[PDB]
Amino acid sequence: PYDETGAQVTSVSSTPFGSLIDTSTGQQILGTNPVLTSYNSYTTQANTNMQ
Amino acid sequence: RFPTSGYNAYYDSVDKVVFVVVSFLYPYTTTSVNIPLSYLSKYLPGLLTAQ
Repeated sequence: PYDETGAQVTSVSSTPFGSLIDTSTGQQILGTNPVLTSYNSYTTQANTNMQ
Repeated sequence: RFPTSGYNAYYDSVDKVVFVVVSFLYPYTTTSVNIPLSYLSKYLPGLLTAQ
């Protein structure tokens, strides 16, 4: 599979969730946004707060 | 007026404004000083996302 700069890379580099840019703000998402911590603790988070 | 040679000019693409810093009061009046990004980010949050 191709990558940026037209180079074929043998391994995939994941795009970090925290590096995504908000559409309604124009800025990268924070490190303390609730969904990020929810993803980082999904087991306990969904077990406790049922969200 | 700002000079056309030796001047400083900056542009923020998130706050999408052209800004320039000028030193007036003591001590820095005629001597250039370095303005940290984190403290200038207080008056312009966009500098935190896009340099």
